Amino acid sequence: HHHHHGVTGELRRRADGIWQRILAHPFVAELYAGTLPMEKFKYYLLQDYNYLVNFAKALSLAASRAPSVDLMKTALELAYGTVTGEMANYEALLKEVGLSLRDAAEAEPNRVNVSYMAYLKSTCALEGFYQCMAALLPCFWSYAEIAERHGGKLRENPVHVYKKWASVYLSPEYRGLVERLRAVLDSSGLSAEELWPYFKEASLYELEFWQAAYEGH
Amino acid sequence: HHHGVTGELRRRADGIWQRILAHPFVAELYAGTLPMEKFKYYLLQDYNYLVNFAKALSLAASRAPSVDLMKTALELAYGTVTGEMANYEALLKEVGLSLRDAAEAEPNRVNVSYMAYLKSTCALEGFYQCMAALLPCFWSYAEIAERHGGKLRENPVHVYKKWASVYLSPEYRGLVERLRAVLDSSGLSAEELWPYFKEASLYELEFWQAAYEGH
Amino acid sequence: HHHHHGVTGELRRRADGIWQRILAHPFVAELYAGTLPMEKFKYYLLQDYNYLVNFAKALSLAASRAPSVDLMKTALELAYGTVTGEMANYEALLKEVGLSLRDAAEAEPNRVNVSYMAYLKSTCALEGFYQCMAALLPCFWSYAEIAERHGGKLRENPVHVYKKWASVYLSPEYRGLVERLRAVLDSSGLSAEELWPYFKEASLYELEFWQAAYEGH
Amino acid sequence: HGVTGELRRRADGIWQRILAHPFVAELYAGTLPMEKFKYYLLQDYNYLVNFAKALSLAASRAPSVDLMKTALELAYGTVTGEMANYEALLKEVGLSLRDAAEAEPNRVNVSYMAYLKSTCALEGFYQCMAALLPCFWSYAEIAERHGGKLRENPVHVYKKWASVYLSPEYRGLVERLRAVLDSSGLSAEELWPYFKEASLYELEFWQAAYEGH
Ligand SMILES: Cc1ncc(CO)c(N)n1
Ligand SMILES: Cc1ncc(CO)c(N)n1
Ligand SMILES: Cc1ncc(CO)c(N)n1
Ligand SMILES: Cc1ncc(CO)c(N)n1
Repeated sequence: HHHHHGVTGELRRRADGIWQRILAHPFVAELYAGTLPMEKFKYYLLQDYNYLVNFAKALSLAASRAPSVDLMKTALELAYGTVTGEMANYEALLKEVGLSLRDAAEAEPNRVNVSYMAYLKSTCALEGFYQCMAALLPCFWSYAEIAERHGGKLRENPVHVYKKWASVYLSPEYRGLVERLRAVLDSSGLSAEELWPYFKEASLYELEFWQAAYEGH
Repeated sequence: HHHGVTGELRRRADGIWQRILAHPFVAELYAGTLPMEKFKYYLLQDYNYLVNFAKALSLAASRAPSVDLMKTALELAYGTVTGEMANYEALLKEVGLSLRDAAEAEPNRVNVSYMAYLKSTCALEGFYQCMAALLPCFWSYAEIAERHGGKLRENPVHVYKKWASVYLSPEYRGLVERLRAVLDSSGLSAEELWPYFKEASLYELEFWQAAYEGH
Repeated sequence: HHHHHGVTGELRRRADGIWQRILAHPFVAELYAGTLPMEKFKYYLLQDYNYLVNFAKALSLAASRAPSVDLMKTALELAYGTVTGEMANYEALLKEVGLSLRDAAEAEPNRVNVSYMAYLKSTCALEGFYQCMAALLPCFWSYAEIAERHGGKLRENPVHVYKKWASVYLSPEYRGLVERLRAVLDSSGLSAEELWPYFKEASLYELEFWQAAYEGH
Repeated sequence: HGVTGELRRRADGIWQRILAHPFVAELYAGTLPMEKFKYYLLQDYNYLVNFAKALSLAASRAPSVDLMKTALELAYGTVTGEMANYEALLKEVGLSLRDAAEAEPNRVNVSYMAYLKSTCALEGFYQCMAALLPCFWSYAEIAERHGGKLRENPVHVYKKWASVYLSPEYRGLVERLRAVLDSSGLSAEELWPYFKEASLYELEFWQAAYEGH
């Protein structure tokens, strides 16, 4: 309840309907429980890796237009940090699961992936810096909160790769990317209302992305 | 209309295009049986589209690899403010909707996605790849007209007929024709351009469906 | 006197130092007087078409993120109304002087040209829409004011091409362009201070451009 | 040896002027007046910010995941490497980040920053890299040439400034950027105009910093 401090708290609360569906999504619950079929995870990894590449490009775009040096530093940190944290982890997860980077490059993105990646890049290439951040926040934050909610099931999760995947989102370093991004938005000088459309769309794509990964769309 | 790279693209997208061509929204629209509320809903959505479409052409224009290609991109763009957009401005007014209503209409999810796809592409990808993403949007509407044009003669609704007149017009067809020749002169293969032509085509299908369900 | 009004008037008056140097530049005075050596004009035409081409692209970029349909409609007009006007005539100015569009494509831009074109494109790709307009205004406005100042010497100007060149910048269609550009900025709600850096740099480039054209750089 | 070697050789006339520039020679020797260094730090810090933005743009358009990573590592390594140093240098010399934000860029700086951002937002990825290479590489080579004068350079800040360009980590950014270009699939000739313009700006930038513009 105390995360509901400022602008970003307001945004999170407005998206509660969406986020509760994300938090309660069967893909998520199964993944953390250890019951998710490995083929679905494989399919998810292929899709999500492509999303991360394009997510890094989106951060790059936002960085190209940061209204201050510090803000530019934050976006770059989020971008290199995405390559150095998540993507490195994914690269290793693919390898352990018998998928190559070439397989990744050859995996066709599903429709939601195309649309979501498009939305983030479009926004980050054309909208105000803080609007971009608002569009990028749900991606970062939802994954942390998902972890914060289903973390307990990991101790009973028999699958090693699912646990390794989840470890990033429980890590203080990842929660710090989240905290840092929220701090940027809470001090942006802009209202929750101005930021809402961006935060909302991205949140809706996060829900469709999990669904798409669940039904191997 | 199957003689070069764009013909190759069209034929590879046949599965998708046939679904578009046979979509109930389209058939009803040309037949004159489409409920006015669905048309209104469609007009609101499509304006936001066209505005963003214009921006996409602008972006593509911004890095045409030749003056000619830029001049082209740029015409299609301005010609989208005074060509399709002008028309739509009237069509709305006749239906009792203001530009303000247009500005206030929330785009549906497909519209957001599609607009994002075109702008994203046009801001980032090679000029020809952008054109390949933009072609289905232009061409499908011409072909839709080429297919359902006959029903207009029996179509009792004036606004639907006025809407359709643009896509039957030689000026629109020529636009389409020129756009193809740009691509067919690109010197790139179909498979290089396929992904872009495909996605856009898929969006066109989802757009009609979204307009049909009042999404 | 009545170009003293609002934000753009403020900008003009701050750039007075720079603008008076432009308005009194020998290239300009000789061009209107009819004394400018044809070779310098030819050189100028080669450079300036490359400019106009890139100017068009810059408008296109600004258009790409106009914050309103009206503002966008404008940008798009200038960008196309630059292929349609200025660029169209220039094509005739060159043909008359025995230079082809191919010659234009092959003319290497001088360093100022490169720099200026880069500045406009860079700005229009990255900066706020109004900031872009502020960068673009000097280019438009200086040429009108140059005409407003040296227009009288045209009746005594024996060179037809120079007079044809000048006719655009005396035309109500061009002068109005400037008027609309100014009103766009004057209604922005942005201060002079915020727009100054962009107006200034462009103005400095206009001065260097004339100098470069004068010395055959 | 490869495409980038070809580029360097073609720009030899320009680079020898950069390598022999009095600003550079004085900076490494320790004879550069502190006011000129201060003036340079203000200008160059602004340049590095915009240089990072340029790399960001080029990254947004990398034709491969790996290429996107390289640009990203260059951009971020520019923040955490060179920019962090300049921040320490500015502070040690009594200049704030605010002073930096308020410093008006000189004409060459505006033009050079514009060139890089223009290119990186609109040209092919490898053309961008060709535009960015001279910036990175010239500084390494300058260091490679004037490094010896440092041992006896009495000025600490000049030495600290130079330390980055002698460092294996900075040379690695350079080597990695060359390798990207050497295997780009493109000719020296296609890349030349970009490498050249940047090189010419590097020379004007030093001159501008020397004359206090
Ligand atoms: C679709 C998606 N959203 C968010 C994340 C976490 O940044 C991810 N890896 N993938
Ligand atoms: C969605 C859509 N596609 C194409 C056109 C015609 O360019 C249009 N008006 N709307
Ligand atoms: C350099 C220059 N500036 C302005 C104009 C007028 O837009 C022009 N034609 N050339
Ligand atoms: C002007 C300039 N060129 C190159 C470097 C090295 O990246 C720098 N810091 N500044």
